Amino acid sequence: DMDTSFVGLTGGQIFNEMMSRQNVDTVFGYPGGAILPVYDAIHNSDKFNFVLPKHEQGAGHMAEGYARASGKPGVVLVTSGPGATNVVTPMADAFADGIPMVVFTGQVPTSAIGTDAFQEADVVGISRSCTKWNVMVKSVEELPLRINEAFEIATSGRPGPVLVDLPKDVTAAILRNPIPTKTTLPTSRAQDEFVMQSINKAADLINLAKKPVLYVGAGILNHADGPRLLKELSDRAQIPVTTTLQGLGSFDQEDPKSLDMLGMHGCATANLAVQNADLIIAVGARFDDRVTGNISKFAPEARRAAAEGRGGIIHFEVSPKNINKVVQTQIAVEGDATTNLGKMMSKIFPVKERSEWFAQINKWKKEYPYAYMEETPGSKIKPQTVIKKLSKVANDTGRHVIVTTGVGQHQMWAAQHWTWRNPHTFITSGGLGTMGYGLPAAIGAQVAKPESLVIDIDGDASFNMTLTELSSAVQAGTPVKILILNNEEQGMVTQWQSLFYEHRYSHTHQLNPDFIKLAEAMGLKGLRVKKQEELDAKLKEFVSTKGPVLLEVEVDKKVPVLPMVAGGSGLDEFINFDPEVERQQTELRHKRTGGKH
Amino acid sequence: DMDTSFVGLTGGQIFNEMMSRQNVDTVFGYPGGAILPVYDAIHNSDKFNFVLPKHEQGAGHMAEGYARASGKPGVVLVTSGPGATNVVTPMADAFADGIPMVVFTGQVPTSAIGTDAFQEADVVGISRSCTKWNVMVKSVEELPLRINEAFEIATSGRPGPVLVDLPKDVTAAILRNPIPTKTTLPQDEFVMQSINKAADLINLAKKPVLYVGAGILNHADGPRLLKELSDRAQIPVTTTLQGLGSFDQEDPKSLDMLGMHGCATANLAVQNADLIIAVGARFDDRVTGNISKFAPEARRAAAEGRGGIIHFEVSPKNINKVVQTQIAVEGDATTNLGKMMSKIFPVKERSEWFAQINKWKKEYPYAYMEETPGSKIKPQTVIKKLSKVANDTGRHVIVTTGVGQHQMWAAQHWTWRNPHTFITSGGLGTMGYGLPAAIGAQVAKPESLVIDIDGDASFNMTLTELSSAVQAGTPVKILILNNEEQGMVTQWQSLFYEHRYSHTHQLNPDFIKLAEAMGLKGLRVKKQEELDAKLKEFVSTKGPVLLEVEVDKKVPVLPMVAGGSGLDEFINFDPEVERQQTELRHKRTGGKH
Ligand SMILES: Cc1cc2nc3c(=O)[nH]c(=O)nc-3n(C[C@H](O)[C@H](O)[C@H](O)COP(=O)(O)OP(=O)(O)OC[C@H]3O[C@@H](n4cnc5c(N)ncnc54)[C@H](O)[C@@H]3O)c2cc1C
Ligand SMILES: Cc1cc2nc3c(=O)[nH]c(=O)nc-3n(C[C@H](O)[C@H](O)[C@H](O)COP(=O)(O)OP(=O)(O)OC[C@H]3O[C@@H](n4cnc5c(N)ncnc54)[C@H](O)[C@@H]3O)c2cc1C
Ligand SMILES: COC(=O)c1ccccc1S(=O)(=O)NC(=O)N(C)c1nc(C)nc(OC)n1
Ligand SMILES: COC(=O)c1ccccc1S(=O)(=O)NC(=O)N(C)c1nc(C)nc(OC)n1
Ligand SMILES: Cc1ncc(CNC(C)CS)c(N)n1
Ligand SMILES: CCN(C)Cc1cnc(C)nc1N
Ligand SMILES: CCCOP(=O)(O)OP(=O)(O)O
Ligand SMILES: CCCOP(=O)(O)OP(=O)(O)O
Ligand SMILES: [K+]
Ligand SMILES: [K+]
Ligand SMILES: [Mg+2]
Ligand SMILES: [Mg+2]
Repeated sequence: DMDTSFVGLTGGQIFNEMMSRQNVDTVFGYPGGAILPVYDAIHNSDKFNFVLPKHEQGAGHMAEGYARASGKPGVVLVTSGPGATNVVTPMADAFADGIPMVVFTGQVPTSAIGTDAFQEADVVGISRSCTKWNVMVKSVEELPLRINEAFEIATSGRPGPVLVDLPKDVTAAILRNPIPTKTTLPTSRAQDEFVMQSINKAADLINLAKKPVLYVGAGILNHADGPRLLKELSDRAQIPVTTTLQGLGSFDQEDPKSLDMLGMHGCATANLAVQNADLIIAVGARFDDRVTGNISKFAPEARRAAAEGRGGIIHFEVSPKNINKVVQTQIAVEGDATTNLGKMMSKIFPVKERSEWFAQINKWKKEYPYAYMEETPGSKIKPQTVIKKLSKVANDTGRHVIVTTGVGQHQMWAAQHWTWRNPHTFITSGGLGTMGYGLPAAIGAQVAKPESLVIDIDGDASFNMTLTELSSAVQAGTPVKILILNNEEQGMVTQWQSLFYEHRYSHTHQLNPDFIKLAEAMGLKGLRVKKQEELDAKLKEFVSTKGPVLLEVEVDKKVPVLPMVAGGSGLDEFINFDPEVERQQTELRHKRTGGKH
Repeated sequence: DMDTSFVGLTGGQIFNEMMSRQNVDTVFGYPGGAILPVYDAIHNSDKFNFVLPKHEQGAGHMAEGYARASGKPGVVLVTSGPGATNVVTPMADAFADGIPMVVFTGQVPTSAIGTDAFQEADVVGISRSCTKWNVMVKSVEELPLRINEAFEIATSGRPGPVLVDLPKDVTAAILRNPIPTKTTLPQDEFVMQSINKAADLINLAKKPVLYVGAGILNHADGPRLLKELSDRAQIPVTTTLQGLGSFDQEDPKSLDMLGMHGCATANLAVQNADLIIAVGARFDDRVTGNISKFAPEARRAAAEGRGGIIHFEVSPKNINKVVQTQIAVEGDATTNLGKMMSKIFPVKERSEWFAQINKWKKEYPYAYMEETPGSKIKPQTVIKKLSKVANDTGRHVIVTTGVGQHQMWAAQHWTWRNPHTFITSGGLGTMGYGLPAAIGAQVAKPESLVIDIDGDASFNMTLTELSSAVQAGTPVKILILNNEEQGMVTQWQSLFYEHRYSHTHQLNPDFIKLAEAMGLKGLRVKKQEELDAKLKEFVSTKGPVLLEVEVDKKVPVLPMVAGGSGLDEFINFDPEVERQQTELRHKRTGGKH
């Protein structure tokens, strides 16, 4: 069939029309010359809300935050050259964390491409490795098709970003030819039989397990029923649950079967359970190097069970690229995890109880809590204490709470000390680990959920990366609450410098501006707290302030995040907290640094 | 043959030594996990100074500014993943304007590459199109070699950016075996024939024009030899945006800047010239205008073998890429201009030519709507005043800018006479370049008065680097011409999109309170009567300082050549026309603008 309904419109107007067809209600971008034809077409358009940042990187991170909080793809619209290169980090970031995002970059006229034209860049070539797919629209006739392919690829399989390059002559051009109706409109029986066979094997293996553990990640959150079916399986088979950083919120941590987070900085109990389980059921997780520890030492008991045909590893993965990439698995259940958990449920034998397993796990829970050096008379506020208190204060409001963070120690403490209970409430950069993600992600998340209490638990160095977006929050009308755990250092780096480079802190201390005065200059309320006795009141004021507000908390310095598994250590070969050792290490630091730190 | 001076050292330590060998006195960077082995080796290093920004984009632009003012390559040292991708814009920018830069990016250990490792990115792939050359060091043995190739490449031919990916396990590795000493230490006829033919063609020239660009500035003797040739053969000189400062504009033979927003006189001379002598310029689309209508007289002079276009280009790829030339002199421009000088007859006069040119000079000056009682301050006026106030200081002045109208007005209304004093982003046109570039330049020339003439929107892009200026000890002077808009875009929206300002007005923070928060002095001026006093206080302030000047909004940059217009089909200023447009904008925007 042929469609003539677009004949007569410009590329920009067609773009405008395709947005509402793709159910897009929000667009994040920054205007420019090459992209003018599209902006003129979306001028005053009520098809969607437009959010304007101060920098394109901000638009990209806002879009990611928006996508993480809404489940819908984040749409970015920037110009050619510098406008496009400024979104590479956000794309690389979405690529690592599987975030759906469609990036539209204006380009110079097709007749100028390859002539080193003004503001011309080979964005398709540049974003090749950090997008699931990209393309340069060569004619207005193919604009609808490309847009549709972009949204489909970004939101299917493992979500991810895609880039569509838009030559100025294509968007300014008028469609003078009818186009295929298909290009304008947004399961083998053997395959299904094969998946079902996988599910049956997975079920049989699970019914055999004596010490099972559910290793859950971001994949379970890519379906509305994910958390529900996960809990059902957990309850039904009495299986303890541990999640990755990106899986936090998928399992109710108030549940006794919760093991909390695993990994480099995960709860020792979670790591021990994984190192001792006879069966690891990986659900929507990719065994990244921040989770497995020394891979040759990863899950010894599951490895032993496999050698004896009584266990091993089961993996519910949607992408073939991540199947058997890091570790050999016994059974790979291809496809959407939630969908496959639903099909397998009936084949799982209800389990009365696992007393020994749970008893062992409970001994660990008593022995390895997230211990740290708490406040003492006259001391500075402890960062971990701030998270604990804010978590309670925020939870007690009864509102829907969303948490975004920067990258570093504050990020890990937010992950460890916050009590996660709801899906899609923790938005953080994990794969690429982009400092500066906190503020813009929060702004985007707030646009997605106007009624939610959105908190950006940020670090001082991370915050500096993108602090210019503070005025954007005001202009966007997003009452975000910015929390800066200021230790006047790049904590995560100084930590590694403390542990592996004998306290030699090389250029890891940046000079911060007055955050409170900065906040006021940017248009929002600014609050500071440095005294222990004022923390509670300030957190209260912080959370109940009506518009956007920033709260800086001066926190102790050179405080390591523990437990910790690094180098060639196994998940069960972690460094635990020890007040005596911290005191000795502090003394050693003052000497080695010549009293500078 | 073999060398062992590095044996026993880590890749990081070797890196420290190599910086010394390459005579590097400044490194711009931001630490990270993957690049830790190197940061530990340069800890409290006496080999060079380190400048720390708040964002890697800042580091990149700081290194570009440094390179532009010192003539030395800018060295960047960042971590893997986000650290590397955050430097893509600066590399793309340096690639477009031909700026020497060596970007060192930490990378995850080689045993982790290709596994979607923590903070891993295909940096070599990402930066292929925006670097003259890049590589990933596979072993500490080849580290000295790669570093030497990088600096050599970044500084030869047309200067540009290069990237060297450093795997963590390589920089942490200790060199055990000795390495080749050669890897540890930092046709001619056809050219001569062209030099001779060029000389003759310049002799048969009756209406010659020197079209100079950034190339002339890539050699210490460039400006001097340019003046020599200009005086010797009495030839009027016009420069591109990147050429400003290579020719004294106080000289009667100065045509000023040409192009889209260049001086009308400059464009007319080019369109009527019988011989155009292109020196270190690439005929970009911001200079030529409608290529078909470019240099009509030179094309006719070429058809009659009595003129045309002579091009002094160092890069073969840029010869006959835009327009077909009659004579091409490959190699360094300055060098070839020196070997051609003698073969040039001293023209003692060019009355007819200079007469016509001066005729345009009188009718086509940089005219604009000047201030009137009770009106706002005009941006062009601020540029002219500051230009004078800065000069009266007597010290060396370097100027950086953001991207947009303020950038063009800075180029037109400032009197350029010194080389390497105008640092602006032209090829890629990166907003936010002003501040970090200034900081980089101030580091290169500690004694100079560095001024960043910025726009409000451009400033917002990288304003976080204000605190970096304070930490770096760079007393830069930040000037913000605030019209609360994206000038260049709104201008295009006014001219070509019926005054439909689609998202070109950003909400600005309080620049003065911002400056104070960042740790520097903040000054603001709204009244005409206070402009002069503020400008003086501005430049005479010791440390870093920011001065915001509220200027008239919706003021178009003129003259202008866009679309299918020839350089001679420019739009000139008219006071009555501006009043008409102002009334039309008001009607169309419902009084909003
Ligand atoms: C300072 C710092 C410290 C860190 N410390 C830790 C730590 O200690 N512990 C930790 O866990 N992480 C940590 N990380 C984060 C870490 O790098 C990884 O980003 C995170 O572990 C990845 O979790 P994930 O596998 O669950 O999600 P992803 O990386 O998003 O991987 C999801 C996986 O699920 C699959 N999948 C996706 N959608 C579906 C679907 N619908 N159906 C089935 N399968 C699907 C994917 O294709 C993929 O294989 C840290 C990061 C930083 C910046
Ligand atoms: C808002 C905006 C408006 C603009 N408006 C204008 C305008 O109106 N007019 C204008 O002129 N520009 C304008 N530009 C800038 C413009 O895009 C180009 O960046 C600039 O014209 C390029 O000048 P250039 O050719 O001299 O330098 P480059 O682009 O750096 O090109 C230099 C050329 O010299 C050659 N060369 C380099 N080194 C040597 C050497 N040692 N020996 C011999 N040859 C060498 C190069 O390889 C190349 O071909 C504008 C930019 C922006 C952001
Ligand atoms: C990025 O610009 C381009 O896309 C472009 C690139 C090369 C040649 C011709 C053009 S163009 O003639 O078709 N358009 C153009 O120059 N535009 C759209 C533009 N917009 C703005 C806001 N400023 C300037 O120039 C200073 N040019
Ligand atoms: C950037 O990280 C890497 O380069 C790396 C990447 C993949 C596997 C192993 C490593 S590593 O073990 O060799 N190093 C490492 O993890 N580093 C150097 C590191 N540095 C900092 C500052 N934080 C963290 O982790 C939270 N890791
Ligand atoms: C970094 C960046 N983003 C966007 C633009 C968009 N263009 C102009 C010239 C106008 S605001 C630019 N020049 N630089
Ligand atoms: C934990 C990492 N770190 C401080 C290095 C780093 C530098 N720059 C950016 C944008 N992100 C980062 N994660
Ligand atoms: C790992 C990044 C550095 O600094 P930041 O201040 O953002 O965080 P923290 O100091 O909490 O690790
Ligand atoms: C190129 C446009 C953007 O804005 P900016 O505020 O930097 O300046 P101008 O308004 O001078 O164009
Ligand atoms: K928790
Ligand atoms: K001038
Ligand atoms: Mg910090
Ligand atoms: Mg402006």
